[PDB]
Amino acid sequence: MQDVKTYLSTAPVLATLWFGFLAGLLIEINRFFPDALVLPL
Amino acid sequence: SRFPKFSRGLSQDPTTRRIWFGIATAHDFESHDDMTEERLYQKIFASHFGQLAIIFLWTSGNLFHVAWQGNFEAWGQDPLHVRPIAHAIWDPHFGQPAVEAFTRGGASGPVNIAYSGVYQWWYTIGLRTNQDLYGGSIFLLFVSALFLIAGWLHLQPKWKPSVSWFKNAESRLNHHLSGLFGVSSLAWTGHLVHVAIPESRGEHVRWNNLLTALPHPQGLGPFFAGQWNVYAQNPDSNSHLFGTSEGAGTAILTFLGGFHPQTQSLWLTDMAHHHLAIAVIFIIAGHMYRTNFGIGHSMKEILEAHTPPGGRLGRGHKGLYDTINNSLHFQLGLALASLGVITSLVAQHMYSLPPYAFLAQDFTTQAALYTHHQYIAGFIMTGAFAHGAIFFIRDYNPEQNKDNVLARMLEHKEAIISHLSWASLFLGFHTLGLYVHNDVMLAFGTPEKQILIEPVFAQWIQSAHGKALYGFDVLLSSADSPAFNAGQTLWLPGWLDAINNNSNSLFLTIGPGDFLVHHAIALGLHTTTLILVKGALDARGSKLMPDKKEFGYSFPCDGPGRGGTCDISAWDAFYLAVFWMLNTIGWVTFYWHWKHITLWQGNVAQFNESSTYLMGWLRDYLWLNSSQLINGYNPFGMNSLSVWAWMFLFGHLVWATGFMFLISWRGYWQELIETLAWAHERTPLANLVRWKDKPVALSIVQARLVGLAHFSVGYIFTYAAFLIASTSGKFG
Amino acid sequence: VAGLTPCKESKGFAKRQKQEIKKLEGRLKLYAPDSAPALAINATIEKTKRRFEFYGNQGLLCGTDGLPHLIVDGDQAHLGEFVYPGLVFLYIAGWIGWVGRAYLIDVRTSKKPTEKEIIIDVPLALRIMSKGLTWPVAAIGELRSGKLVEKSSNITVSPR
Amino acid sequence: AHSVKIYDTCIGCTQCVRACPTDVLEMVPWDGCKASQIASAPRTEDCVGCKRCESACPTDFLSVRVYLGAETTRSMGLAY
Amino acid sequence: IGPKRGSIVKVLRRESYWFNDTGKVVAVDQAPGVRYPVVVRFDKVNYAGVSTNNYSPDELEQS
Amino acid sequence: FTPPTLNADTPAPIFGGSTGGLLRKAQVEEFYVITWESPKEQIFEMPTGGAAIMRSGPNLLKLARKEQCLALGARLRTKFKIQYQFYRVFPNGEVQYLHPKDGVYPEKVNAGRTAVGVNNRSIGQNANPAELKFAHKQAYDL
Amino acid sequence: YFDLGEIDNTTGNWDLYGNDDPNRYNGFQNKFFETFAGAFTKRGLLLKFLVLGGATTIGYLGSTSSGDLLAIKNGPKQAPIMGPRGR
Amino acid sequence: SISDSQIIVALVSAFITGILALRLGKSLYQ
Amino acid sequence: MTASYLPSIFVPLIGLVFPAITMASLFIYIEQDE
Ligand code: CLA
Ligand code: CLA
Ligand SMILES: CC1=C(/C=C/C(C)=C/C=C/C(C)=C/C=C/C=C(C)/C=C/C=C(C)/C=C/C2=C(C)CCCC2(C)C)C(C)(C)CCC1
Ligand code: SF4
Repeated sequence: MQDVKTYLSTAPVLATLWFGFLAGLLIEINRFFPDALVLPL
Repeated sequence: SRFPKFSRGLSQDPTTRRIWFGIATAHDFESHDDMTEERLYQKIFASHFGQLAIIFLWTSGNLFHVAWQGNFEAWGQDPLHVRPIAHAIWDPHFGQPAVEAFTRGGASGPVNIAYSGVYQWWYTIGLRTNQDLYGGSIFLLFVSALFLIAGWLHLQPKWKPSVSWFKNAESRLNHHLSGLFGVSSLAWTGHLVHVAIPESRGEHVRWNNLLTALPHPQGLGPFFAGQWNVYAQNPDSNSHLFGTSEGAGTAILTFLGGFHPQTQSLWLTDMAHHHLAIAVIFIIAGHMYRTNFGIGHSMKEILEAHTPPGGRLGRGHKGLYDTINNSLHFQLGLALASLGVITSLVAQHMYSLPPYAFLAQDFTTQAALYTHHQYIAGFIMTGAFAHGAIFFIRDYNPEQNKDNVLARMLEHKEAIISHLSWASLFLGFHTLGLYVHNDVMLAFGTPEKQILIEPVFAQWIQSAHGKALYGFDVLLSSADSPAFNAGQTLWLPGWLDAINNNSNSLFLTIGPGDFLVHHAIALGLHTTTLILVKGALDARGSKLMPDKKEFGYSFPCDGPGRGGTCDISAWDAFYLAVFWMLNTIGWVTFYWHWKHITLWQGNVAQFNESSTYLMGWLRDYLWLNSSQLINGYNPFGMNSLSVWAWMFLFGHLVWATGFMFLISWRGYWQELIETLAWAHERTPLANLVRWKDKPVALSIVQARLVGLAHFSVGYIFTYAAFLIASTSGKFG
Repeated sequence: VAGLTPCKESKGFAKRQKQEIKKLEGRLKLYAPDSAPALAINATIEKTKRRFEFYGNQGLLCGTDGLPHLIVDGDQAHLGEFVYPGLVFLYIAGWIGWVGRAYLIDVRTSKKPTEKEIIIDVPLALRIMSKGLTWPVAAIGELRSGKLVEKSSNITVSPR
Repeated sequence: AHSVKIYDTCIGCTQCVRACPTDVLEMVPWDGCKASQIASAPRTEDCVGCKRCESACPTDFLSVRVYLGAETTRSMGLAY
Repeated sequence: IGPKRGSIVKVLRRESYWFNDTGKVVAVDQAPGVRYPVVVRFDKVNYAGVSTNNYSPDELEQS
Repeated sequence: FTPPTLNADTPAPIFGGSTGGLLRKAQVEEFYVITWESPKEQIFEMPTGGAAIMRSGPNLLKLARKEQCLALGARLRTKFKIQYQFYRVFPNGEVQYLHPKDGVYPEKVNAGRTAVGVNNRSIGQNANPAELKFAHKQAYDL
Repeated sequence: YFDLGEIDNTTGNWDLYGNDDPNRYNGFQNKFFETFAGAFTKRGLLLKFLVLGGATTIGYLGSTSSGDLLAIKNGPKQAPIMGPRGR
Repeated sequence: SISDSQIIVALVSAFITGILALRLGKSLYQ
Repeated sequence: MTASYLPSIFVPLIGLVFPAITMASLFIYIEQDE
């Protein structure tokens, strides 16, 4: 974890973990709030 | 001293490159050896005369072929149902179906149908018979012969003009604005009034009856007495048929605006007044600069005196008069920048405001005439930017331009390139993301989920022009504005009737697809401007290579060291932006041809539903209109579009052939030609034949130029064919 | 506005709702009514009917194509088409731009500044990704204090 | 043919000569560096123009500089 | 000669990659006749990958 | 330094023949002869393409380009500890000795050679092309 | 293989497939060809009458050709095809 | 329609123009 | 068409003879040693 977490903090893994979370969030926004063309707020 | 004789360094080249580069360095007169100022300007002056002679010997043969092999009189009898014939075809390779299929327009043999709008032009201007066009062809043969005599004359040492005559910018501007732009538009007005208006009204005015056929009922009396409104007294009515005396008026200079209701074209009385106005204002504007008589301006002191005192422009324009006057590439770049912005103003104002009789009804001719001036203008504008780059290498002196506006462009050049980069990236992500989003929503069965943006700024400008379709009702669409009440008795009864019509192309009804392709257009202009401003401002040097000015303009590279320096030159930025002008004007003319190809057959809803996503562009425009294009010749037979079906495939050859020069690079072909040279030098019966030029591969700049020119020839021939076969085979 | 009818009273927008359910109802005719693929098309129809009843209730403008058009000029009726989600976007996009700018300042004053960009220091990153919440007050605060922009004497400039 | 020019920023590191594949460059004595030697191009008519010397020059900006000018059978690299 | 060894200088040479960049002086040659005696080390490499370059004292200022 | 004379009696390496050798440029323009002294019978990579058995004594190799002599010469200077020299032979019979000119290789400095093509300024002090219009001189040769 | 006494033999100047036979025809065949091809010898003279003779011989059969010989002089033999929109 | 003799007038005037184009190209050479 | 036979004359000369005039005269000109 002095070097395992260093590998986990690298540029491709952190891009995979962020965009996995980012596309995971935007899909789950698009399930409970789908077809969103106009922001009502 | 072999060919080329203007460059000594290429004459000692023992390879084929000497043959090639001598063609391509032929007109780069300032790069020649033993070369001076006087020879530069006199060779450029005689080359201008040769260019004028070529233009007039071109027009003479485009008039001779209409007068000889074209049915100009038969098109004058019925301009709606007769195809205009360019010239006859004598091809030894035609079979009998090709002779029987290219015979159009009631001709005696196989002929080519003219899509250049020369019949509409010559009809509107006053030419009626074939004898008038033949006399014009002989007259312009004489004019081109006179320009050849004048070009030969100014290379003779008795009539050689000095560089001080050539760099006399004030006298050149006064005699250009007064003579070229003023007395020629006043000459025009004298034609349009003497000849073209009575030939629109049935009167046959020629040189034999020029001094007897009075253009007005009271001619030159009300002109010199001040009452000019007599020349706007009795205009042509809406029942006027073009070329006939019935329904016609007597006024020569009207201000009606709008269109002639039968031709859907501009009024010759309005264009006569237009030319009397751009003739008075150009002769008055030609008395501006100081030449010989004490009054006038010195432009050096105008540019010296135009310095903002806050120092935001530095020294302002001090030292710019000598910068333009000494640099021919600055003047040529300014001339090509203005020429591109007016060749595009030509293209935008001859489709929406058709100036020639029965030009709006002939659809494929209008399509050709828009695509012509938008491609000639996207090569003239890129030539302007390329000549700005050549100015910054071989003509820009940083000592003479010390802290002026031109030096300050180099001072903040990374800001300009980075902000053009931001604007191009913004337009690209947004236009591509919205088109790809609308593609996904039409793919996913939901057309309603598109991001469709109504272009309300340009729709507000159209309602500011007088379009009552959107209901903004601000000015010229509302009766409560002072601009409307200042215009409603003067020009707006013609203009509002022309702009509220939905069949013409005057300020068309735009939608979300128009918004999206206008951002495609802004992407194209912004990215082409990005590459070209980047080439012009990194012309002298950059952080990768600071001595780009000492390597010339069109040098290939600087070697594989320092990471790699491929396409580092400013010519290579011009090279990369020729692809961007081709893509830009391809998008522009795709939008034009599909907005009009749906207007002309009526269903504008096809464009209004399908232009917002790229599968509509691929399917309903590139695939749907190409139905009778590629069926121009079949196994079953061949049609009259067959030459346009071959020229389409021909474009797909040449364009793809350019890829051979743009992807594969030199040293592969150099080792290949080394093996070929061994094979020729060792083959029995063929070794006896020698080469004098050593066979080499195409050099790197030459390779980029040859691939670029092939790309451009294929690109202009694939679209000239598709555009002149998907409108002329399915008229409408 | 701009010659566009509202989508709640647009006959073309109601026509697209009619021909979308009818496309999905004909897809439902070849399945059993209690089957698993028929529940997906039944959920598709209720997703379609939720979508068309949401577009008409937001005051969307529908053209002659029966499609909702966005007015991006800044109309008081049309704020949620461009202005409201644009300010929502620029806050999020400025959050991305502020925590990436503040990370580079935090790793430029380090022992090996290039190893902190291939290997992103997550305790250093996550302590400023929270700090990107209040970024208009920190960007214009750095703009007013002069810390946002660098003077041109300390900026690498290519020669003329 | 090609004009190879040496500038006074050279440190005499000799690697422009070592990268030369047609024996153009040579190291002459000089008084402007620690190595007390600068490059020169006497056989610049034998220069192909490959700029291997510019790729091997560690001086920013380059001390050896090759300008592609008139090209002959030496600088085209032909064997026929 | 030179400003100082181990000092921070800013390059005024137009054609260098490190123009208007902070550099650290590692060696100044005191032998006469040397045109560019001050050896400046930079934290960033150029396109050739090196960070060591020789400049004259006229092309550097202390910053 | 007295230049070495081409003996034209030393023999060639044992080579089976190549198609990468002398074309008609050898016959009418020039060809290059490289001569070197060998310790023993070795095998070297031919710069025209192939492999040849080099002799135990002096060797003579005929090449078409000056780059083929350095590509061979730097190959037998790093892999082998062999000093080499080459020549330029013209079709009239004149042999022009080319490298090393002073007898010592150009990587090493010699006091006999002089500085030519050397500018006392840098690249940034080169003149602009706008102030050198229509002259035989250019921005670097002055 | 370098000699310094024969520069052509050490560079590749070899007649690889040549022959040194002086003659193999007879005098009757040789005198016929030089008599007939005697006005075709000079390059400047032969280039003049080949251009001028070649321009005439393509303009003759280009113009004297018939309908069956070439289809472009046959002309149309059917009704013309009318385009769309009445054009 | 134009006549046969008018084609002869055009071809001579183009040949005169072709001579004057040849004369300028000789002067542009020198 | 007024004169149908000038198509049959000028298209063979400007299409075949004139490139054979121009390219042969240029190839002489571009390979003159001078
Ligand atoms: C009244 C005097 C007079 C007039 C008529 C001109 C006329 C001209 N000069 Mg000149 N000049 C003069 C005196 C004069 N000059 C003086 C005193 C100076 C001394 C300093 C010069 C020195 C000068 C130089 C050194 C050069 C010229 C050149 C030219 C030509 C410009 C290029 C050209 O033909 O484009 C024609 C351009 C127009 C007709 C203007 C059109 C404007 C825009 C682009 C188009 C708008 C028109 C319209 C929309 C198109 C509709 C037509 C369409 C239907 C087909 C033109 C023939 C150049 C040239 O070509 O040399 C032979 C040249 O090299 N002149
Ligand atoms: C405008 C250019 C031009 C013109 C006028 C022609 C004309 C002709 N082509 Mg040709 N061609 C050309 C360009 C040209 N070609 C080019 C560019 C391509 C390459 C893509 C081709 C490829 C091509 C091939 C592959 C063939 C044709 C053939 C034909 C013939 C078809 C008519 C026929 O049935 O005659 C039938 C044949 C005859 C009546 C025989 C006449 C031969 C005469 C007598 C030759 C006399 C000597 C000659 C004039 C010397 C010329 C000197 C020099 C100054 C030009 C005709 C002679 C066909 C043919 O038969 O060629 C002869 C054929 O096989 N063409
Ligand atoms: C680099 C360089 C260069 C070049 C550049 C270029 C090429 C540019 C371009 C530019 C351009 C090409 C531009 C254009 C512009 C234009 C404009 C800017 C316009 C505007 C307009 C206006 C403003 C008007 C107004 C109005 C309107 C809008 C509406 C109504 C009417 C009116 C009229 C009022 C040169 C050569 C100089 C040289 C040096 C360097
Ligand atoms: S020769 Fe070609 S590959 Fe090599 S550096 Fe130049 S452009 Fe790049």
